[PDB]
Amino acid sequence: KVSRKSPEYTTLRKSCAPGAIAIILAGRFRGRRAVILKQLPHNGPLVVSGPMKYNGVPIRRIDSRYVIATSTTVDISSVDTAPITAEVFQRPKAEKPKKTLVSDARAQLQKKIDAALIAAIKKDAQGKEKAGYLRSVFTVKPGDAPHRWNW
Amino acid sequence: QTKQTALVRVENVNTREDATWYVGKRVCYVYHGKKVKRCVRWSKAPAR
Amino acid sequence: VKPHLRHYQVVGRESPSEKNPEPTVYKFEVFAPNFVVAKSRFWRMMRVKNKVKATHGDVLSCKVVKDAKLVARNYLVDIAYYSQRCGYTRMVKEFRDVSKTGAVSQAYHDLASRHRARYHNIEVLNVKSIPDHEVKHLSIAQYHAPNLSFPLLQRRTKATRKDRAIFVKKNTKRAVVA
Amino acid sequence: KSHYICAGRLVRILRGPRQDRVGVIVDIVDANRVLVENPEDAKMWRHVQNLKNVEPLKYCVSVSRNCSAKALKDALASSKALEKYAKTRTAARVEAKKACAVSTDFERYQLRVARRSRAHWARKVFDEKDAKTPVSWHKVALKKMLKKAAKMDSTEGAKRRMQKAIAAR
RNA sequence: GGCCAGAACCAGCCCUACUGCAUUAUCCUGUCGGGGAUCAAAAUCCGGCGGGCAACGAAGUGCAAGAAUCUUGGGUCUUGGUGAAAUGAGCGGAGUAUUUGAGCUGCGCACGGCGCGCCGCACGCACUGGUUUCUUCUCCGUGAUGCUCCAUGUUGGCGA
RNA sequence: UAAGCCCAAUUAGUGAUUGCCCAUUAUUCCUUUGGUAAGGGCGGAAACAAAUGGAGAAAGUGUAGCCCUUCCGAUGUA
RNA sequence: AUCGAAUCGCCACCUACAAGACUGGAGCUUGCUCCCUCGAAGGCGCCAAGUAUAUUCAUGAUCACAAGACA
Ligand SMILES: [K+]
Ligand SMILES: [K+]
Ligand SMILES: [Mg+2]
Ligand SMILES: [Mg+2]
Ligand SMILES: [Mg+2]
Ligand SMILES: [Mg+2]
Ligand SMILES: [Mg+2]
Ligand SMILES: [Mg+2]
Ligand SMILES: [Mg+2]
Ligand code: NA
Ligand code: NA
Ligand SMILES: [Zn+2]
Repeated sequence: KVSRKSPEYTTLRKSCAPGAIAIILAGRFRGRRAVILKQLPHNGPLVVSGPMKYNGVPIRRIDSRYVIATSTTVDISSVDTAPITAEVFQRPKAEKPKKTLVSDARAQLQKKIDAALIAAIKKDAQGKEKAGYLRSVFTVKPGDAPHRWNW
Repeated sequence: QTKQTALVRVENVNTREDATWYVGKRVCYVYHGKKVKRCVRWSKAPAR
Repeated sequence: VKPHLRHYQVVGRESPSEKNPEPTVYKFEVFAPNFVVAKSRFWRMMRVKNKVKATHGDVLSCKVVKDAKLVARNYLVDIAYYSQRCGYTRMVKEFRDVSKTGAVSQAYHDLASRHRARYHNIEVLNVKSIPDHEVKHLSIAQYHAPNLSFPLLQRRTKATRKDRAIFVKKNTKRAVVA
Repeated sequence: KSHYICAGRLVRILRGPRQDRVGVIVDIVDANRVLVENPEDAKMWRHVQNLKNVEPLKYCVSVSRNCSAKALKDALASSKALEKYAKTRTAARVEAKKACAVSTDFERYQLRVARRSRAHWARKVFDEKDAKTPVSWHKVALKKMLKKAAKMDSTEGAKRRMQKAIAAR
């Protein structure tokens, strides 16, 4: 029913729902657990901000194919997630030719989102255990059979 | 032999059902040459 | 495993004509892997006994007789097999099984192993469940004892297929290579 | 001693669709087959099992060959074979295997921290005991070296070297 | 960028997950008797009689047409594309209807059992019968005034 | 406790009738080539300069084949 | 010192032995009963030296040999 050209159209699988906890399978933060916040419009990539305080993962977009969305979720209806738009990750063109540099607006968005995400985790009955879950690092051990596991 | 198709044995994968789970997954063979040649993020990440 | 031979009843007759306005109807019991083989055996028996060919006959029915409830029984199987050296040899054997099809399938396996007789040279004359007191072979009657008990010795227990391993530590269950 | 295949013997199914289920021998067909049934299990109606696929347990209920379903159920409930089996370690191991098989990533994390917590506290208790009664390699090595070291250090020259090079520090 | 790579969708194919009709009687039960074997039973086994659905994850028995749309399966580095004529149950509009099947039943005729028309009819044929109790989506829509070929995405890497 | 011989199965008394591996074979897709080949188009429709949508369009056995669509065959000594 | 490399689980609890017609231990009734540590785990390691009051992680911008690797 929804138009395929609309920003609201999506095909994302159900497991990668907002609030779910995802395992990062690739990139700089491989093996880290993170929290799925939203999907960018036009069937875009997911946006994960598994709190940087817990594991160092900032507000970053990631393709859903490079993540394992576990069945363990967190109610994040209290998180706004509205200011996280496609414009946040856009970058100006570079013309023809040590603490990390983060723009002030990006820093404020990270501050507000993480604070609300942490508060929602605290509100959870298993929040302290889930906070430790977010700190845990996933790795493939000798003898592991990931193809046989439930997630 | 037909070299266009490779056969890979993966540890802890001993059933056909187990191998079905890995269909479509990315596979990488790592080796080294003699000289340092161009790679991904050659300019962005010189440490690579 | 479930038996490889199914119990078939084939009802057929010679096609009606002017010389035989109401041909006799014949009923046949056969243990065949499928109904096509069952009909083939029926028409062979009609040709050799009643002088009726398949090209001049009708198959009224060809249906499987279901097995009864699985009960440890003794089956008397009257069977015969052909060989070039000895012609037709007929024997009456007893088997321990839970069904007619299992007992007949066991008899066919026994004939193949101990006499090199294939399916198409074997004729099953009869098969029926018999009481304990009518069993003559001690190898069969030894299972009629009210207190039959024995250990399980010299058994090769293979692990489940998912957990099977190539190299395992000597006195542990840890799979080094699996 | 090994448990015999007899009428009433309780068995566990080793492999197949009924893997790790319990039944009663009920009847013996031949040297290779039996007729297993368990009223309390949903999938364990009376069926034929090969003797290579069954593990004879230690419990035997008092039934006759080819007994009725009611007679088997009464004998099983009276003998308390299933209740007695549930308390053993093998039954707990079988149940724990299913828990691991259906576990999620969160449950795997919970087991990992629980095992590590036990591992940490085992190290604490071992250290407390090993300080008093030396059993580890380093404490044993220290306890053997201590007597000779004290004799080697109780000399005037040892005192001078110790004091001079310590006050220098 | 006419290079490398990853995700998206579109069409076509290629693999699958989801199953209904018929059949079952040498069968299933209860009971009496026999027969059996026990310390005593029970069971295997044979008859008479009374009931029947071993029952849809009963049977490994015959045939299966179950719209990957509802309910977002996998693959396509084994195809071509990013809308340069998207013929779609899939795209666009319009309306809560349409008639497929299943149940339940009217008349006639066929069909089966009994010897003239009587009984039955599993529900066959015609009335495109009726009841809508359950189950469905339904209808309409774009010629080339394009003879032919080529030319229209997204995200990074590399290239200033 | 065959990796031998005879028989019988396809993950097994559970609930149905395709275990797996190898062809210059089969099906299907792309390309070439040749047909006893099958069809369509070929009376330039209109409009459109550069600075800043394009190009072609041959009445044809055979060419860089007039163009397009479609179907079938394709090895081979003398 | 060329030299950039492929390898990706550590241990001072496995790293001793032997038997699968049967080695946790008894009884006699010899296949059953009873006792036990109940006969189906080598220990750790997988991100707070431990299960809590925590804590710097980004701009390496969405995959790319882990851009590091003395556990
Ligand atoms: K041609
Ligand atoms: K010409
Ligand atoms: Mg012992
Ligand atoms: Mg369907
Ligand atoms: Mg529509
Ligand atoms: Mg293009
Ligand atoms: Mg099966
Ligand atoms: Mg030629
Ligand atoms: Mg590297
Ligand atoms: Na070819
Ligand atoms: Na061709
Ligand atoms: Zn017993």
